Amino acid sequence: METIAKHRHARSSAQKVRLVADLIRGKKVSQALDILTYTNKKAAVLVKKVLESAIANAEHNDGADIDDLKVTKIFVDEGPSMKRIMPRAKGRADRILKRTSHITVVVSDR
Amino acid sequence: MENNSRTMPHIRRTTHIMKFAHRNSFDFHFFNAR
Amino acid sequence: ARVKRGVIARARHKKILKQAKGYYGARSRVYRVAFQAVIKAGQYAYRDRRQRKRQFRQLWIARINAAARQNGISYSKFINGLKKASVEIDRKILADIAVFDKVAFTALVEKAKAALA
Amino acid sequence: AVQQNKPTRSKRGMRRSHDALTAVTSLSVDKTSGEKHLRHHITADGYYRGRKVIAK
Amino acid sequence: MKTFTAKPETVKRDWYVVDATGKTLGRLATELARRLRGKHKAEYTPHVDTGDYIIVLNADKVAVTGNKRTDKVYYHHTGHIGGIKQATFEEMIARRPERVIEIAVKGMLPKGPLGRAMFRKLKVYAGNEHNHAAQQPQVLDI
Amino acid sequence: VTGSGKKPWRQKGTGRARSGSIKSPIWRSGGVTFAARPQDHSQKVNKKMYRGALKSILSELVRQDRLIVVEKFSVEAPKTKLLAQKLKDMALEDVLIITGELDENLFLAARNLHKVDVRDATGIDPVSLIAFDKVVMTADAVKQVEEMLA
RNA sequence: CCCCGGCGAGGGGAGUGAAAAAGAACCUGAAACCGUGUACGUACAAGCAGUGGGAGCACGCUUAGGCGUGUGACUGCGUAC
RNA sequence: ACGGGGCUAAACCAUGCACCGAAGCUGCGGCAGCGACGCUUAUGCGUUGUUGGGUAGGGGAGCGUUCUGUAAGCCUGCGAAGGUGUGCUGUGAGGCAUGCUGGAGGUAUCAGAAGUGCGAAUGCUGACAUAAGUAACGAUAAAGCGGGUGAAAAGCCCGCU
Ligand SMILES: NCCC[C@H](N)C(=O)O
Ligand SMILES: [K+]
Ligand SMILES: [K+]
Ligand SMILES: [K+]
Ligand SMILES: [K+]
Ligand SMILES: [K+]
Ligand SMILES: [K+]
Ligand SMILES: [K+]
Ligand SMILES: [K+]
Ligand SMILES: [K+]
Ligand SMILES: [Mg+2]
Ligand SMILES: [Mg+2]
Ligand SMILES: [Mg+2]
Ligand SMILES: [Mg+2]
Ligand SMILES: [Mg+2]
Ligand SMILES: [Mg+2]
Ligand SMILES: [Mg+2]
Ligand SMILES: [Mg+2]
Ligand SMILES: [Mg+2]
Ligand SMILES: [Mg+2]
Ligand SMILES: [Mg+2]
Ligand SMILES: [Mg+2]
Ligand SMILES: [Mg+2]
Ligand SMILES: [Mg+2]
Ligand SMILES: [Mg+2]
Ligand SMILES: [Mg+2]
Ligand SMILES: [Mg+2]
Ligand SMILES: [Mg+2]
Ligand SMILES: [Mg+2]
Ligand SMILES: [Mg+2]
Ligand SMILES: [Mg+2]
Ligand SMILES: [Mg+2]
Ligand SMILES: [Mg+2]
Ligand SMILES: [Mg+2]
Ligand SMILES: [Mg+2]
Ligand SMILES: [Mg+2]
Ligand SMILES: [Mg+2]
Ligand SMILES: [Mg+2]
Ligand SMILES: [Mg+2]
Ligand SMILES: [Mg+2]
Ligand SMILES: [Mg+2]
Ligand SMILES: [Mg+2]
Ligand SMILES: [Mg+2]
Ligand SMILES: [Mg+2]
Ligand SMILES: [Mg+2]
Repeated sequence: METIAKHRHARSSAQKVRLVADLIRGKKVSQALDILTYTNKKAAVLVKKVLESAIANAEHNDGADIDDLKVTKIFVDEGPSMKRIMPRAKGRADRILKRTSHITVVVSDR
Repeated sequence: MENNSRTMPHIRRTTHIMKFAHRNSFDFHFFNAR
Repeated sequence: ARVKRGVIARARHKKILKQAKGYYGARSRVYRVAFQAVIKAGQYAYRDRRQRKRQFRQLWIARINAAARQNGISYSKFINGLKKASVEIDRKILADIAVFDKVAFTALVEKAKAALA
Repeated sequence: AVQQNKPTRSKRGMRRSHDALTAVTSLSVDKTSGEKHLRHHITADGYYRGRKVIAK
Repeated sequence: MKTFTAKPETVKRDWYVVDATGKTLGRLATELARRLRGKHKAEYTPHVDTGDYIIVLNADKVAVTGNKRTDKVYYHHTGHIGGIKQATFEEMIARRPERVIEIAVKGMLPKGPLGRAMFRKLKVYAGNEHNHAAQQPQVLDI
Repeated sequence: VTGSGKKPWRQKGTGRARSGSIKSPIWRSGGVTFAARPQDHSQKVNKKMYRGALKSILSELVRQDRLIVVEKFSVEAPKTKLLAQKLKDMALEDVLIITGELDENLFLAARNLHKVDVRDATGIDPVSLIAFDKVVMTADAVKQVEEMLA
């Protein structure tokens, strides 16, 4: 049985989180957690808390065992963007996008 | 004057930005086809 | 009597993009580029219904020319000989016998060599 | 200087074919505590190469 | 019924050996380009390589008519500016004589991926000996 | 449209398509290009064409067995139940009743029957002679239509 | 109400409801645009990227075979609106 | 300064017979316009001759959309409109059937009326791309360490420089 945990509206762009999500796709969750511990990215902190939550959902809500779970699916989607105004020279105004993302981790023992 | 701009409400006279002959770096030697 | 356009305009755009499947990039996604690519595919398809009839006759003639020279005669003397012997087989069947029945092609060559001599 | 044509999503993914991260391959195991750590770094308990080096 | 097309997994290719001693350069090269392409077979298909393998011996003894032995000039450019280079027919024969037949045959072949694969079946040697005896090439006195 | 006549930006220099009004029909919230007025849709019919059309419709009601002539058609009290019982005694469901001059027992009793219109002989019109299945005229109503139609 | 988490944000269960992919960023939920999975192609190859021909592979059929769908090596022609 | 390879003919002149070559012509199948004659029409069919590149522009004939009548009718919670696939069909604009989604509307036929069809106007409004994870992070007066708090401290608090 699969088990999903998600972080919606995570304050980072999807391109920055997708670099970290490509490291742990298909790995055992024991191995995937220690890859995330020694990756020096802010997105590695965000993906680790979603993976830790998918692990705990599978033990509690699904009765699984920890030593057989693998990261079957992991994908990052784009969330809504927050529009901000940035003053430039000579009266110019630019528009700042503050991109968010939806992280989804699926752990399965099969 | 541009009095109801919603993209840039803070400014009314903007052709010092994109019109080349109204920029502060315009030199009249660029107009040599005379 | 105010008419809105949303249902009609969407069905017209969806009809063009269905004909643009398989095309590269914006040619299968973007209506302004796909409509332009569907029309150019229609001018090519009209033109190549005429060129299909030229390209197959060109292929049949080169295969008859190869199989006739395996029997000691050129194309232009083999066609003249079959016209003198009043054989009305066309180039599509002659190029087919040349591949699949090489003995029956030899019988046609000796028929054409006989009418010339 | 600016583009004359919009580059495609194909050309964008080709440029990003060198942007991939490399994973750390071998965490060591400290020979007294059994804790994982980076090579030539102390553990999170402050052991290094078998002994308590940082009493924190 | 649709017209036959040759399928590349079931194409019969044969091996031949040609002696180029005293032959005219261009009249030998047109027959070479016919058989490398496959124009002599009834199974000819314009997008399938249905040709033959040809060994050419004595490439340094090919003949040309007229004053072409000193007047035929071979040009190429190197890619650097001012880098146009020339060589006469006799300078090509004295330095690398297998290139004279290879250049003439390459200009008579189709241009593209298929014509580059037709060129690969041409084996040119400057002397009387080859080492393709395991392929059993048949003597083609053209 | 509410708004001023101020030019939104200047004619030359901003790198952008020229404008003269915020109320232009090209713009969102702008005017309608050929915005409508209240109009009169009534047509003229010649008197002889109106009377010639009625005689053709009446001739088709005689031909297509849709015209019924009685001598008496009224009810006795202004009750809807009386007329509904009367019409199903005649196998009439959807019917136009044309009488000589109108009784108010009959006019009140058919106000609630949606398939039944009661008219007098001068208030006929060409559409209700076609829109109802059967047409019942009293015998004194028929002679008034003849003098109306010459 | 229980669980992960910072007594967070966010989520997974449970429960309500006809429906929760009706969960308050809430009816329906198109397109541009951005991803994950699968089949096929692609690292000796030159151009409006299609069209005509066409091998191979994969998946469905149904047979004493060769049709359907997807992909498209190679090749003729071809300079958008 | 043959399109190239190449050519002593694969060049030039004269004569001759073959063949290739176009959407030209012929063959087979189909559609339409304008004439002529007729199984007889009631305005359609049959036979025959001929015609069918097209801008500006003139003439003819249709499709579809919203609203009104026909309609207190007909279809629809045994699933309407809309959305998304597939199959069939017409010369075309299009039409019909059906799987999934959706959850309450839709509308034949023959007429009537138009805010009736969009890719362009440096069109207008909203959404989303590209350059690109690039430039930059606002005075070159400057920071270093210990302790505390905290899920987490280069930037907060305390202390010493
Ligand atoms: N008088 C000064 C007005 C300033 C205004 N924001 C402008 O850009 O004109
Ligand atoms: K005003
Ligand atoms: K819903
Ligand atoms: K959504
Ligand atoms: K979508
Ligand atoms: K092609
Ligand atoms: K539906
Ligand atoms: K536009
Ligand atoms: K970007
Ligand atoms: K600074
Ligand atoms: Mg600045
Ligand atoms: Mg300022
Ligand atoms: Mg501009
Ligand atoms: Mg308005
Ligand atoms: Mg009057
Ligand atoms: Mg009523
Ligand atoms: Mg529930
Ligand atoms: Mg229910
Ligand atoms: Mg509702
Ligand atoms: Mg919704
Ligand atoms: Mg969606
Ligand atoms: Mg390759
Ligand atoms: Mg090479
Ligand atoms: Mg030429
Ligand atoms: Mg001929
Ligand atoms: Mg032709
Ligand atoms: Mg023709
Ligand atoms: Mg013709
Ligand atoms: Mg015409
Ligand atoms: Mg014509
Ligand atoms: Mg209606
Ligand atoms: Mg509708
Ligand atoms: Mg459907
Ligand atoms: Mg309009
Ligand atoms: Mg549009
Ligand atoms: Mg236009
Ligand atoms: Mg909006
Ligand atoms: Mg908005
Ligand atoms: Mg932008
Ligand atoms: Mg750059
Ligand atoms: Mg740089
Ligand atoms: Mg920098
Ligand atoms: Mg600063
Ligand atoms: Mg410090
Ligand atoms: Mg400190």
